[PDB]
Amino acid sequence: KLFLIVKGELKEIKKNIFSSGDVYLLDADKTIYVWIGNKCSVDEKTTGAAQARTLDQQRGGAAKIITIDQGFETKDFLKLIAPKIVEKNYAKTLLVDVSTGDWAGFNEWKNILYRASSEEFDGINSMKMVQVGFNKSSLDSEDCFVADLGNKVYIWQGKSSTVKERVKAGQWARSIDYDRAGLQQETIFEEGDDIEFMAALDRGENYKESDAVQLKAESVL
Amino acid sequence: TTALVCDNGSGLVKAGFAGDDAPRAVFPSIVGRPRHQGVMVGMGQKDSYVGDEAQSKRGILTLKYPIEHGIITNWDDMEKIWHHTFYNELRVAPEEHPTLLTEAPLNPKANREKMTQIMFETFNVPAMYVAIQAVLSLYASGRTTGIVLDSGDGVTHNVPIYEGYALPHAIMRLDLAGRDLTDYLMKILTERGYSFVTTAEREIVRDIKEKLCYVALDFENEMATAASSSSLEKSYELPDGQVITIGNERFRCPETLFQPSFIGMESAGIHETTYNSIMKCDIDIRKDLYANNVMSGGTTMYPGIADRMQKEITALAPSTMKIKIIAPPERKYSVWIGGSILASLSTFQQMWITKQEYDEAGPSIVHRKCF
Amino acid sequence: EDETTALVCDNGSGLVKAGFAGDDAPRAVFPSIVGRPRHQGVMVGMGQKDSYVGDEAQSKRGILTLKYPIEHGIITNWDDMEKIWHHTFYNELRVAPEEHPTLLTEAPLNPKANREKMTQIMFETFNVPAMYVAIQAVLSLYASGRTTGIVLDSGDGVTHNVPIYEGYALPHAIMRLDLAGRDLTDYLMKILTERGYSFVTTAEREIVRDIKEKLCYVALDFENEMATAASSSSLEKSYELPDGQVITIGNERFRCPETLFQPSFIGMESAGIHETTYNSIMKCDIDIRKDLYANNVMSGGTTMYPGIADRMQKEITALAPSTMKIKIIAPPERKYSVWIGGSILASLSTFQQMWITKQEYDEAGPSIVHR
Ligand SMILES: Nc1ncnc2c1ncn2[C@@H]1O[C@H](COP(=O)(O)OP(=O)(O)O)[C@@H](O)[C@H]1O
Ligand SMILES: Nc1ncnc2c1ncn2[C@@H]1O[C@H](COP(=O)(O)OP(=O)(O)O)[C@@H](O)[C@H]1O
Ligand SMILES: [Ca+2]
Ligand SMILES: [Ca+2]
Ligand SMILES: [Ca+2]
Ligand SMILES: [Ca+2]
Ligand SMILES: [Ca+2]
Ligand SMILES: [Ca+2]
Ligand SMILES: [Ca+2]
Ligand SMILES: [Ca+2]
Ligand SMILES: [Ca+2]
Repeated sequence: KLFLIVKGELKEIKKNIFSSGDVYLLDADKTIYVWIGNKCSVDEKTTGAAQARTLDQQRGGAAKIITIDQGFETKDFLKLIAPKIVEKNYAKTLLVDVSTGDWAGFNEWKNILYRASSEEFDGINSMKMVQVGFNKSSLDSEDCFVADLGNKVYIWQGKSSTVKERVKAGQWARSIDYDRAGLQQETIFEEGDDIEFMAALDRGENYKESDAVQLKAESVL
Repeated sequence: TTALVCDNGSGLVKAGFAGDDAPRAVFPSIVGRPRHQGVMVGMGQKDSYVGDEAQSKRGILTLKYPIEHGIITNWDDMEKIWHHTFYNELRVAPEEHPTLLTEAPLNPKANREKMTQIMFETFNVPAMYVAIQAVLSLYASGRTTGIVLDSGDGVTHNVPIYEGYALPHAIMRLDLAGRDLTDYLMKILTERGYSFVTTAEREIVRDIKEKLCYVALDFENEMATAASSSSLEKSYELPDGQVITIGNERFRCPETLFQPSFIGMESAGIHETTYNSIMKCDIDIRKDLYANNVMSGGTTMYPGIADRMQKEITALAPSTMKIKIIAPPERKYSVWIGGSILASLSTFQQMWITKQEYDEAGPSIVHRKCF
Repeated sequence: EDETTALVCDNGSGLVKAGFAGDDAPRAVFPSIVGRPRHQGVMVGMGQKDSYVGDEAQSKRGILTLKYPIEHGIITNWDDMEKIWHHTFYNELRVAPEEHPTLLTEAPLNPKANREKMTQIMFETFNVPAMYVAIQAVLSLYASGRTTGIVLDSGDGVTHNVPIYEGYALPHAIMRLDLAGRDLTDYLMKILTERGYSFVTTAEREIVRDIKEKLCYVALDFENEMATAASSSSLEKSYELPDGQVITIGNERFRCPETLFQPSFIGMESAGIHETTYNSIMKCDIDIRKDLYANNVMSGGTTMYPGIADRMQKEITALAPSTMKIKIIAPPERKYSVWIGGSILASLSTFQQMWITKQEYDEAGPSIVHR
């Protein structure tokens, strides 16, 4: 018996057209072969090694499981397929490729920019903060702004704002820190020496730093 | 519904959802308590801190490792950690998500039973499974039989597995790993003039390790090359615009893995422990183990460590052995990856331990489950 | 049908700043002074009154012995303070305090007994429904938009450095200097006397306060500015008295506030505000000093001279290491920053759970104020 590996299940093939971005489980009664393409993904690798253990468990436990990396086939094995047939293509992956960082909201993070203005409401408690566009073009000086960067939180205080506006900006930035695990340090920029603040808008909304070596969950195609 | 995976590592917790290709939440498995007690009154601090916030507030807190050396030893702190993972890091209610935990090799039955008890009675998880870290790493490599070298933050293990089962007579534990390496890099840097006293400066050293250090192929020649030339030096810029030059430290630090004598340990290097474990296995399977040697953990990430391990191992093994060392690029978190894959699989769902079964047979049901 | 409005009262060393919560400014500002007759011969007829407060006391000196209850930010005479508060509530604000929660402000390092006495008086003599005591510099920092920084509060009779981390003052690192606006007025008065002019009557002292608040400034480099004022007329400026007479003042304009940096000018053996700011920062944990240098907020009436921020940055940069980021914050509303912060604090909806109710006072006595 021969099966390509798809998601977690086994799709039966009887044509021995071996591919390089996948994994195939070959069934011989007392020895189970699993062949891992040189260009497949982890899920395809590990589903093979899992399925083989379920099969040997069903079989009372007397079968031997032979893992074999591509290009390294043993004669014992190759003499079951052939009276070199290795293609280049794949069967898909089941993982969802995420990128990650210091906070779990990472791979979907867009940096946010909010505005706070007391001109529209009376009292602090009535005030609200409104998302504006993540761009220098959205900065007025009559009011204050807060940039949620995930890693960090920047505050920009306009010279022509009021105490109430800066108090809301602080409140909101400390709230962001509170509601998101790990520490998100608050940095206040006064209008005038605001180089790094504008520099962050210049890094755009889709800018996030992570270190943490990123990896890709699919064959190379 | 979507299942949860949590690798309770010795120094970092890696948690995330089943199906993702990486742990979404990674944070230090550390809990700090005020050290002068008068700061929970007048300066208004909370009773305990977790992870990043605790380490930041090092200095007014005593930090303790619930899972120092891989085995959980404080269930109050472990509860704080897990609560943080579910509610603060992942932002989910664990009663709606099955939870796969990982355990260190040579974990006591009582330890795993208490883990089980705590998950069900304190977090109301619908179902849970506990797996062995090295086994998830092995499966992730694409293999079911091999020997894993798992080097993490506070403890390092050699683990041999045949057809999916660990061999506890031959499982090897060594109390040297990344954290001792960071400490040693700090010591030998301070022996050149550089000083790291602020909390920031102490985290800088962990960064230098992870970014600049590498494993020398032959320690003698590499030490000589650094002594006679400057080809091997490399520079690291501190925050404050001052720059640091680091030279032989880059490879003296990780060499401790092979020469524990560097930090005053009387013990064996990772190559030797791999050898002693393999020889302590069934005589018929040693060939298969030599040919399938998987490396997992954060401390197996130094460049050129695969080469050095093969060298020292082939020098140890018989002349006629076909030796191969497996270091997949995803090995830092292979454990977690395994859980994520395994929990998503269709064959696995039959193995999930439900709350009903816990109610029926007590906490010992967890022993009666295969991978 | 409506809700209730709260009172804010900053009991300053030289001025009382009182008003309503929500307003952008204190409705009432008056001298923190209590005057009592020269000798009993005066109050016979009644005739005269037992005592006078604030502006009227200033208006009636010579028959009154004048006293400052809060001479140094710490209240030292509770009868005179009661007269002050009474005047605040009934005369200036025109409210019945049984109808308004009352937030008072206190100096840094206020003795607990002192604050308990403040509490007893408010509840037992004014039947306040609720009261809260806040620390002046903390309200000042809050008004700057911050919960962590180091405040320099220079007022009428006392100056403080107060470092604050996460909203709590660090009393070990609090620095006091018993020099402030009034000592500067007195000194300016003397140095003008040394130019021909003669100020000695009380009305002439009010004129001197005006000259100070209108013409004085903080030299960035005192040696150079003295030289410029001595070799030309660039720095001279003319001030018209009420009778239409003009006078001309030159180096006086910056020798007066120079006292803040060189207390020796008024015969004080002490260190200027730059030095004490530094000494305070040094008394804090090494981990926060970076933040304190980055958030250095100025509050009080005597931080209003122009160019005091530039000078402060210079002198602190000379004191601190070369690689520190120093930032001096001088909010434009700092003359009333304390009060405004209080106003905002009492406005807050989150705040109300913290008001100390009369019920809690009757039940638990005055030490509840510490909570
Ligand atoms: N590129 C790298 N080189 C060397 N060490 C690294 C690298 N990346 C991470 N580490 C280290 O790996 C260790 C953590 O390994 P980990 O898988 O978390 O083990 P555990 O989960 O048992 O604590 C840390 O000491 C960290 O510094
Ligand atoms: N623009 C100014 N320039 C110089 N001094 C000023 C200015 N405005 C106010 N002052 C001084 O501020 C002092 C009072 O400061 P304040 O914070 O009100 O002190 P307190 O809390 O001690 O009452 C007065 O001495 C006044 O002369
Ligand atoms: Ca078997
Ligand atoms: Ca594929
Ligand atoms: Ca505005
Ligand atoms: Ca506006
Ligand atoms: Ca946080
Ligand atoms: Ca990825
Ligand atoms: Ca681990
Ligand atoms: Ca004041
Ligand atoms: Ca008045």
